[PDB]
Amino acid sequence: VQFKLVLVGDGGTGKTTFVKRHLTGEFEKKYVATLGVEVHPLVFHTNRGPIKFNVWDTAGQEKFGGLRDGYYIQAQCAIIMFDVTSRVTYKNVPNWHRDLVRVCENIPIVLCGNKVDIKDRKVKAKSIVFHRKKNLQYYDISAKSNYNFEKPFLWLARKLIGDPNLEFVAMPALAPPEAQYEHDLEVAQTTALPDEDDDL
Amino acid sequence: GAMEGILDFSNDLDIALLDQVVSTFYQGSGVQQKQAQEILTKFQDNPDAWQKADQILQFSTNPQSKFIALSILDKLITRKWKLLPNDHRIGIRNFVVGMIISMCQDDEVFKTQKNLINKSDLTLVQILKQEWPQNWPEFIPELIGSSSSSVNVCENNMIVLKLLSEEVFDFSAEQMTQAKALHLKNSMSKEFEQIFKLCFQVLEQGSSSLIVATLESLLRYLHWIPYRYIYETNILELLSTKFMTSPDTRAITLKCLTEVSNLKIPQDNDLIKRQTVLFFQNTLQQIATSVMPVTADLKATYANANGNDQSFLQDLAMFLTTYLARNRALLESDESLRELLLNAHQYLIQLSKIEERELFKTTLDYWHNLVADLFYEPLKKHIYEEICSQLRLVIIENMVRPEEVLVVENDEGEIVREFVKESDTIQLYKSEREVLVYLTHLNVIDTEEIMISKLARQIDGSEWSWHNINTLSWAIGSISGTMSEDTEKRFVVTVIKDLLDLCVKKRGKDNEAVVASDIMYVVGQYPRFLKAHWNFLRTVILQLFEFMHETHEGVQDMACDTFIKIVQKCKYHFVIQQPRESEPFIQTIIRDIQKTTADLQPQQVHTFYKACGIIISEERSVAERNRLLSDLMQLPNMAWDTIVEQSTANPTLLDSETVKIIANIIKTNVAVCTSMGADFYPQLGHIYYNMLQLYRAVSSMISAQVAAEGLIATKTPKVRGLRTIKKEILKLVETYISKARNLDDVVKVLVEPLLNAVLEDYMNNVPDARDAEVLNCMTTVVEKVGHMIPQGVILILQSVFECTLDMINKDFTEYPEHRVEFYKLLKVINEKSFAAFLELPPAAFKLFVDAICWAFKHNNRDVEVNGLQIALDLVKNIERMGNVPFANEFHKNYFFIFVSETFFVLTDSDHKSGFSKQALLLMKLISLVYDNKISVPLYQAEVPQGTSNQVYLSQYLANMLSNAFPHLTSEQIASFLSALTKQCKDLVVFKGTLRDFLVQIKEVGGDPTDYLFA
Amino acid sequence: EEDEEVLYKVRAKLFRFDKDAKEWKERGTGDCKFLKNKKTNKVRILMRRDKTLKICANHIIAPEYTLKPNVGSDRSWVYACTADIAEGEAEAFTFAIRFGSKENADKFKEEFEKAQEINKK
Ligand SMILES: *[C@H](CC(=O)O)[C@H](C)[C@@H](O)/C=C/C(=C\[C@H](C)C/C=C/C(C)=C/[C@@H](C)C(=O)[C@@H](C)[C@H](O)[C@@H](C)C/C(C)=C/C(=O)O)CC
Ligand SMILES: Nc1nc2c(ncn2[C@@H]2O[C@H](COP(=O)(O)OP(=O)(O)NP(=O)(O)O)[C@@H](O)[C@H]2O)c(=O)[nH]1
Ligand SMILES: [Cl-]
Ligand SMILES: [Cl-]
Ligand SMILES: [Cl-]
Ligand SMILES: [Mg+2]
Repeated sequence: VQFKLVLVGDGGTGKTTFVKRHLTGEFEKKYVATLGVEVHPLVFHTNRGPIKFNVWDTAGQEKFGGLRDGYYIQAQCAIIMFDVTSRVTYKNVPNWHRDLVRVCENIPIVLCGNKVDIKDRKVKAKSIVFHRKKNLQYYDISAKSNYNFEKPFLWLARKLIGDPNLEFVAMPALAPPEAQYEHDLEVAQTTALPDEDDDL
Repeated sequence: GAMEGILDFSNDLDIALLDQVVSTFYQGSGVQQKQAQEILTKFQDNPDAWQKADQILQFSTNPQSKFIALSILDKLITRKWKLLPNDHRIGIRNFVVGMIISMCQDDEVFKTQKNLINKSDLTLVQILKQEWPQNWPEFIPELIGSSSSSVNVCENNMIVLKLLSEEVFDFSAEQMTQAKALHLKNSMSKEFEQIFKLCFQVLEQGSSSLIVATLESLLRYLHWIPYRYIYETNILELLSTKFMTSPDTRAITLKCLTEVSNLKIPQDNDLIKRQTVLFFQNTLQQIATSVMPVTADLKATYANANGNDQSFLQDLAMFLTTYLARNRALLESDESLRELLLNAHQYLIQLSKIEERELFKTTLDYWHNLVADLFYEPLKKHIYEEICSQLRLVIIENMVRPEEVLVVENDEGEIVREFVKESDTIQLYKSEREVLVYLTHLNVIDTEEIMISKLARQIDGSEWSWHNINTLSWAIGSISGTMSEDTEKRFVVTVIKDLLDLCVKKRGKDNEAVVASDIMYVVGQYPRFLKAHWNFLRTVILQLFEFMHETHEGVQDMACDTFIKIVQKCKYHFVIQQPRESEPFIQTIIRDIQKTTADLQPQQVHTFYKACGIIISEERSVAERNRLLSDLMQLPNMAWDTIVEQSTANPTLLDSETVKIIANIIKTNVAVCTSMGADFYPQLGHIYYNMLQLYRAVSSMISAQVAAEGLIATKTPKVRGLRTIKKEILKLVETYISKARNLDDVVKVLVEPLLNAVLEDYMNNVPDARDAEVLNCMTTVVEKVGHMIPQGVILILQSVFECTLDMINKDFTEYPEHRVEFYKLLKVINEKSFAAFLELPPAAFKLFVDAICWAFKHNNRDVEVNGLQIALDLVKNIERMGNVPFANEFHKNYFFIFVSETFFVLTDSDHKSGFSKQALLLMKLISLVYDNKISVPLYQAEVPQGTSNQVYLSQYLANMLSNAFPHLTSEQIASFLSALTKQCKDLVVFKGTLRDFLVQIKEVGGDPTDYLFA
Repeated sequence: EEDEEVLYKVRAKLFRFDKDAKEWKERGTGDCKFLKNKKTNKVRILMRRDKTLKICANHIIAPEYTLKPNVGSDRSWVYACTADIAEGEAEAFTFAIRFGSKENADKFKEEFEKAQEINKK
């Protein structure tokens, strides 16, 4: 019951961080550049049943680009990512779109403006209009704050299943079951938790 | 494993094995897909890999294999084409053309392998960019001829032309030199007449797939082609009628027609005007008859999302808004065109009702455009009276939540404080306000009537809902300013009376929260009213004070924000003694501050205090102001005084509860200082010396704790708490100095003890224990009084320069705050107190230069930008010194370092964001030599005697470039430097030459004459 | 969830300790719930992520578990869990869980221990 999703955009825009957050819930602080592509299954539970995205997280750095447009072959949907604190990333959005739609002629695509958590935004709301003529859905997002993080997938799923009333639903919770750990616990207590200045 | 064999080139390529590996990557999963992926990437990267292409195309049974083959060629063509022997060029061209021909003739292939054919076409187009027309003159005539023989070939040819037009006109700026872009554009222009003829014929002789392809090509042509091709042919009729009727062609046609609505068009041509009318008229007629009438529920349709309905409605919105924005005046004067004008707008109305935010923004942009024109252009607004009336309704009923309204409804049906700011609706609200404001002005009676009566339908309960009262309330607040004071007066009265009624009736905590949020929003939006109605104002503020005791956290928080929002505009009325009042209201607020703020969180308490400070600064009598300040600070100052005793008796504020108290005291001071600025000074005086003592004590605690517990201690709540004290102290001083009017006192009283308290502490702490805020504080200090304290500037540098540099020079990521503040500090010092750098020992001055170049290697814009600016300012600073030994020695030591380092980041493709300022800096450095502003030889007798710096610079640069980019020819390099040097006074030309160089370094065989572009 | 009484609910952020790497990684943010089975009287922790509603914690509040402090925080607990099935198959984790406030952290611990005594019966 699965769909190939290609994820494209300039290096540093937060593609891989965005996926990881969806995969495991973690926020990866470090920038480790993707090498070619990284494929990752990602399931969502919906009122129309479960939907499976096979996420192809591609490299943004030219030098690490691997097969490039080769990755887009038979993609069924896409996400174009930019960084609202980096104007050049937005400038490049038409280049990523061009390369993408040349291979994938008729697919639903979300434009995403990442890193809106950052105080000093550079790509103004007002400027973001590229999506209009190209029939892309647009969302301000933050992989760090989780602001609108679910939106691209909810939309894509509505489009691909052909049901605008599709919702994410709660996966039924099966009843859970009923000594080196002492060393391991200590290490954990004494390792500080990140972002202690967050609201949660 | 088995798969790795394709990487061994000494053996023949096992095609079957290739296909397995490709299949494994595309259709596999897990570890095997990953391995396959790596193999294919390696294969692809092999610079001989292209030699295998023909073979793969021939014997492969796997389309993805062939795709990858083509990507390999593409890379070859785009980067090393001219490096190849002539035979290999022809050979590649032939099997590419041949493949395309062959795939187009087999119907099944043509039908089922569209991706491969497309990839093939693009690959051809790449060959053209290199070879066409100079070495392929007949390609267009042969393309045209071939088209007549087959529907498949013809259709494919359109794909090729589309791609060509894209590559040449739409995407060439970043990918080609100015000269090459001009060459290809010209070439396409010179042959378009025949291209168009083919395009037109096909469109008249109406195969749908062919027609669609042809139309897609047209969309691209429309970007650049002369207008006469559009207007002096029958093509407009075809697009606006024939191609609108069938849905297979409608989408593209509409997009073509949108582009047409943007063509280059004579303003005084009656006939062309007529045609621009006709195509609109036709198009709207087809919509009405073939798609949906003007009365249709587009909101419903969109929401159902059948077929391609959403994209169609999107494209329609785009068509209508683009056209009308440009041409609506053509429909405004002729009576016979009125219906059409209004119908067009009625469609837009219907479109505006759709629940899609991005789409709504598109239409909202148009409305704004309309209304702004109706506001100024005479005899126009009456035409649109009905449209506008309907529009008022749409907007009022779709007002998005203002940033100020802190309550929202949860999934459980509960009205609660928002978790986060709805950052994505800020701009939407503004835009909605703007349009609505304009609409109100256009007809104030209608707007008021709509609102008053909607509000009535809430009271009596007929239309009552949270959504409905909210949107209304928001709309009401948003039109503040639109009315005359007098009308506004009456208007506001009616509204408040009703909201008050509504409050009385709608009980329960959820309802109450909603009605509260809305009343606060409205009242905060109408200060003018408030200023005129003291009794009312007073009663509002007291009610806000009650809300400060609300258990409902949303209401409470909003009460604080509204209080300050109100004060920000009405502060004057709080500071004077009102008629029939015993005291100025500020007195009353201060007296009862402990009560009022009892249930507030500290940050809210601070906001409250900040607000009071705004009021107090209205009092311009010094004696009376200082007295109010004193009164306001009474509680924090007494808490303070008692702590200063206990603390000085025994440094063991180890108690965490005391730590929070201290922090909040200082935070309160910060809050008041922020609003009072220069007026804060007497209060600053009360606490200053003890504050700096406290800074010292806390600093010792932190260090003691680190010593006793290790670096981990810095993560503990205790130590974080202690640092907060230090940070807030630094903040208070920063805030005050940034606003100070009396600089003499800052220097004489504030600065020496500050420096004494903070510099050595920063210097002598371990890296992890150092506050970036010190750097930030120091920047403000240098910024404001740096000129007056040259020795102090020295002291700052000595204390923070090297030790900070050593923190941030191992990588680009660690200590990100320090990094940013460090370069802001150096920036301001370089600007305001350059002498401080002159006094540095040579070793340190070298580090400074290093520090600068390290800055522009950051991708981090915050660091990068300051890096470049410093470099530029530094050069200016040196230049300004004139022919003196320091300036001389500087150039001898560092000129080329700056030149080379700037070139490096220009050329590495990892610093694209800094291009402009990089260019500027480079231009300055070159111009310095070009203008003989360097008194000494930049060489040493490594070159002949009396050799100009001009001649040497070129030599240095050629050699540098030659070695850095060995694939370039000597003439390419020479040509490039000639252009660049000659152009060192014209930044825009100079930048163009730089860009041209960036293109040429990515390929082989770049034409040196390209640098003659002019 | 149908056959279960909600004894306690608090908004939390949950972390798991990666041992291989030497770091805490976030596992989810949302409502952490204490659920009591009406039929077995057993009490579990059930936490789901916001928006996605994906389960990030699903384990019995075992009597043997102990809430320990973290060196970095006064509003968090850490404890070793031996049977969490959020990801699917039963797995051992060292969890950390942070709250909006110290009050909230303290209220959780108390409830946590009350639940433990229930699971004892
Ligand atoms: C529910 C109230 C309830 O149960 O009755 C809501 C949530 C209230 O808690 C919120 C109240 C707020 C503001 C009020 C608007 C402030 C009260 C003002 C008031 C009664 C002022 C008096 C002095 C008037 O002037 C009255 C008598 C007069 O009728 C006014 C309202 C009209 C005017 C000003 C006529 C004029 O010409 O001046 C939340 C901020
Ligand atoms: N502040 C903030 N940082 C983010 C956000 N998303 C990602 N980042 C940060 O941005 C950096 C790059 O993230 P990454 O996922 O590698 O981006 P990428 O597009 O995959 N890069 P590449 O294309 O090279 O693989 C990381 O330091 C990451 O922590 C966000 O929403 N906010
Ligand atoms: Cl293919
Ligand atoms: Cl005022
Ligand atoms: Cl040469
Ligand atoms: Mg990545």
